[PDB]
Amino acid sequence: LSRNEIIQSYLSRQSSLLSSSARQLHVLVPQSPPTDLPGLTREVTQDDLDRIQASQWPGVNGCQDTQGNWYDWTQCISLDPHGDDGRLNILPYVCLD
Amino acid sequence: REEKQLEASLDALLSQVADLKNSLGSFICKLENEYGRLTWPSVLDSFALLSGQLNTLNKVLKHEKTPLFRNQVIIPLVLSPDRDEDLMRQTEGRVPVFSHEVVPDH
Amino acid sequence: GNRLRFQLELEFVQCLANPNYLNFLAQRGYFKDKAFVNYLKYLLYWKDPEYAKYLKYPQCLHMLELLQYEHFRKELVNAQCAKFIDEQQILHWQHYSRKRMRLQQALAEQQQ
Amino acid sequence: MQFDHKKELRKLNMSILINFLDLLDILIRSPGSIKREEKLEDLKLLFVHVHHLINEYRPHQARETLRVMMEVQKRQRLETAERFQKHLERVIEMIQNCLASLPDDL
Amino acid sequence: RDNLLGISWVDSSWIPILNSGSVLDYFSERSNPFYDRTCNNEVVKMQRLTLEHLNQMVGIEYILLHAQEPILFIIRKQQRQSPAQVIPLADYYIIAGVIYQAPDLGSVINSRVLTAVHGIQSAFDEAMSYCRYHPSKGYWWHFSSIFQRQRVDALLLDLRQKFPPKF
Amino acid sequence: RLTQLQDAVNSLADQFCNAIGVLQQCGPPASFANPTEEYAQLFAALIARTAKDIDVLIDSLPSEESTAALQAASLYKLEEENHEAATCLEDVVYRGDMLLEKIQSALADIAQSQLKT
Amino acid sequence: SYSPTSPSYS
Amino acid sequence: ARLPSFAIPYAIDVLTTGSYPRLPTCIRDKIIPPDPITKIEKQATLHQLNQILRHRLVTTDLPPQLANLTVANGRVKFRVEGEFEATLTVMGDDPDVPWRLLKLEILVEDKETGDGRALVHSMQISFIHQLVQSRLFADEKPLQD
Amino acid sequence: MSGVRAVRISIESACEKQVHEVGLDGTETYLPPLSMSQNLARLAQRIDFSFQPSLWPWDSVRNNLRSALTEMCVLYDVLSIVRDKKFMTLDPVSQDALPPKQNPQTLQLISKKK
Amino acid sequence: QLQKQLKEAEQILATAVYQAKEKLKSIEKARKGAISSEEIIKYAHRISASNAVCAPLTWVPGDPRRPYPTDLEMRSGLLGQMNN
Repeated sequence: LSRNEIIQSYLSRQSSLLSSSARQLHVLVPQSPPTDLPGLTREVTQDDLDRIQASQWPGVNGCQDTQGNWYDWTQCISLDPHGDDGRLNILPYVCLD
Repeated sequence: REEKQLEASLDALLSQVADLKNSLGSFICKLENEYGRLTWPSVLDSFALLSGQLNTLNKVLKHEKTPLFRNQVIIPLVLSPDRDEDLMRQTEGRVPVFSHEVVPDH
Repeated sequence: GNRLRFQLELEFVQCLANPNYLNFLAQRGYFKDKAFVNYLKYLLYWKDPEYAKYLKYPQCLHMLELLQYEHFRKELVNAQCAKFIDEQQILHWQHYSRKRMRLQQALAEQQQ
Repeated sequence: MQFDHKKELRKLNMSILINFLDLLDILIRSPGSIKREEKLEDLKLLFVHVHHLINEYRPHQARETLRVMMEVQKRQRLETAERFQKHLERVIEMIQNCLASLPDDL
Repeated sequence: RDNLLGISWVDSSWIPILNSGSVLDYFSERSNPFYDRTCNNEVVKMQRLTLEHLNQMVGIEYILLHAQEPILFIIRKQQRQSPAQVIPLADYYIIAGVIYQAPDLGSVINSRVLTAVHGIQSAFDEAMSYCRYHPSKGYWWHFSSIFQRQRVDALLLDLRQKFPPKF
Repeated sequence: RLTQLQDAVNSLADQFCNAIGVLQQCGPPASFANPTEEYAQLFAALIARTAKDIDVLIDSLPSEESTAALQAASLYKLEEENHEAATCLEDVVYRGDMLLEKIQSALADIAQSQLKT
Repeated sequence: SYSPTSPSYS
Repeated sequence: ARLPSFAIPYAIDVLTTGSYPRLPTCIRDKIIPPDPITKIEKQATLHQLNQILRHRLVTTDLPPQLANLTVANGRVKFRVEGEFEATLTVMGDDPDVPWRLLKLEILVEDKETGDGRALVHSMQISFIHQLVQSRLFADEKPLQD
Repeated sequence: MSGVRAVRISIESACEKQVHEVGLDGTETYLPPLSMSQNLARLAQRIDFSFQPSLWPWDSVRNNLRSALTEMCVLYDVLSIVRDKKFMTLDPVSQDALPPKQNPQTLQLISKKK
Repeated sequence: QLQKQLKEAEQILATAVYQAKEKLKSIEKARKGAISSEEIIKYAHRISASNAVCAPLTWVPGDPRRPYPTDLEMRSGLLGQMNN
């Protein structure tokens, strides 16, 4: 368990950084006081069903991001939260093949 | 001394096995290439000669003042999943790349 | 009782998904008996959803279908057969998962 | 039961970080306290909830991704129907032009 | 206990935790057909420590012979009459955490010849059953050229030259 | 995105255990080193990054405007529309099959005439 | 080196 | 406590049907031989081949001196009444598939010269067959050739 | 969520691409070309016009002889692998096959008889 | 030329309607397919709770986690235990 060799330690940094990874960060989403079923008691409201299918809903159907680019659940978001060349890589939600 | 004699007996056994194998192979290949026209006298002519001569020779070799075979033991040394082009050539195509399955199997 | 029958049959069908056990049964000569093919034909009741609801290891069902072709049981007595089938199974499994993950990650990193 | 799944997930993220800072305050001030055992239980409970919400966003990742799945299949069926409709129109136009050229040549 | 050559014994937990130091322990897990309680390595474990005690004592001492780090670990069973006196009894080889007994160069060959020739004998009996004979007919189983062909072959070559093949 | 969020939360817990196990096991002794200080800065930065990433995946993750009610309504509408689309597409295939049958017989007759001449 | 290979050795 | 991917469609496939569409099919391709088509299929495929042969014939310039052709549900049966009997057929797509001669029966059958026999060695017939087949396999202009 | 109501949700089989063959060290293979227009000619190839070569008679004999040959060959391979010290051994552990019975006489007798 | 064009059109129609028939076949499987979603979620959790549906994050060529009930699980498994 001694490890601590400069080489052994250097491998640890690369492996850990790879798994993890001007703002280009997602738009802040605030409080959600009316939830569609329990919070607003608006179960089966037809506008909500229409909005989810085609309209852009910030958190039900996608992630807004900054710079305006809209990323849907199936798509993968590439963003750069740190001020460095390396960019965080959001992957897909539906991941539907 | 007895090791030299043991090796000589081993080589003789190898020769016998090789001959028997060759005979069997030729026989089945000939059966498949002839199929028809083959008749009972010829089929009996081939089965009997090959099997009898080779088997009698093997038993005779095993029992003529040769080293005691129950003494020696075979225990695998190195196994490497590496591709080998020499064991494939040496064993004439079967048993390539001495893997883990092959030692319990053989 | 019928409960013990159900439990033993479930365990046996889930165990059939093992190529090692299949090669075991094929070498021991259980497949050559005309009783085992009728038992397999009876075992097809697991295809129903109410019965498939209790199957923890689902990989068996498809395999079971192959056992009905009457050429799968004549072969598979070889150990190379179990070798190859388990190889392809684990390869499909692990490669599908990790390859989807790695492809997504590598494409996201390269496009940036 | 207000059960917002994004507000409470952000709350649980911030609660996990602040309880880690309070565990650092335990390790600074009084390591022999009883509370650290509670603390080493406490954020565990928090971590359980952060998984338990996103799973519930997983019979929903299921039901919601399932929802998108069915919509995508319906869209693909509509696209195939449109392609057939367009292909049929192209075929009818081809037949009409070929027929005119037959009698026009006549 | 029927045939020690035809038995294999294993255990999954000990498999990942296996190293040159632990091979003897794996053989020693007990309830292992190859090894025995009578062996002194077991008497030592009953007592405290293990060192040159196998040389002070001179009896049944299972000892590692050859070792490959990942899987291959060969063990040898010795019977000592005195220090610096070793008599080899048998060899048990462990491949992939699976223990087998090393086959004798001769018991293996005897079984091998027996199976091959038994197969040949079944085939022979079956072949003898089918053959049927009559003196008039000869043998059977229980299951040319009109010589006008030289001109035909000349015509074939002629049409070959006339109509060339365009594969 | 969900498996990414799960792996990000687990990486947060792993960075917690790694940060304490590093910054307690290794340190300069005392006075009544610089590599350890660098390690502390790097670990704090990584934990802060992971937190920001989890928030972005979550600010993103579904709004509680689903998981019930709208799910059932949407699946029922999708079933109805799947039925009607299947009917429409099978009608289109019927039209195409009639057209293909007509053109197939329309030729066969051309071939019969050309062979009879 | 050479751990038993469930998937083939790379 | 974390789930993996939540199965996505694997659970749906088992419940909806049963034929596992995952892993490799090479199992069945290498171990299980394919089942042959029944006579109903035979007739339908031979009728499709009849239509394809009609198209190929109306496109190809069939020789006008004889060209006695009958679809025979699978073979054009090109047979001059007293001189030769060939059976040409296609193997697939009309643009570039070659032909298959299949039969090379010789019609010259005299009962005054050849009694209780043909008129030429079968081996020579098969040689001419393979020669003309390789010649037609070039997709030149075969009906005339 | 407090009492989720399950409705009749229909899902289509996810058969967009199949992995006919899976190779080692990754390398996915998508053999399935998903065609029919050519599949008709592919099936026409199967159609007739007129398990080894014939292999209806003497199949048992053929297989038996093949198996005997294979055992012979395996023994020869092991003997050739002992012929050298390449991945093998031959250490003669001074042992003694001790048969605690009159097995020999009885076996000989029965064998000769049959 | 007309005949050739007609044949090409026929081939197009054929492929199109064959694909339409494939879609119809999917629809016929789908009709019987409709079932409870909760049931689908429960079955997915059942098949995915262990290392069966998804390969584990750290699953290299050498793992006790197998696509089958191993051999120790078989040794305590009802099957042969009760047959004994």
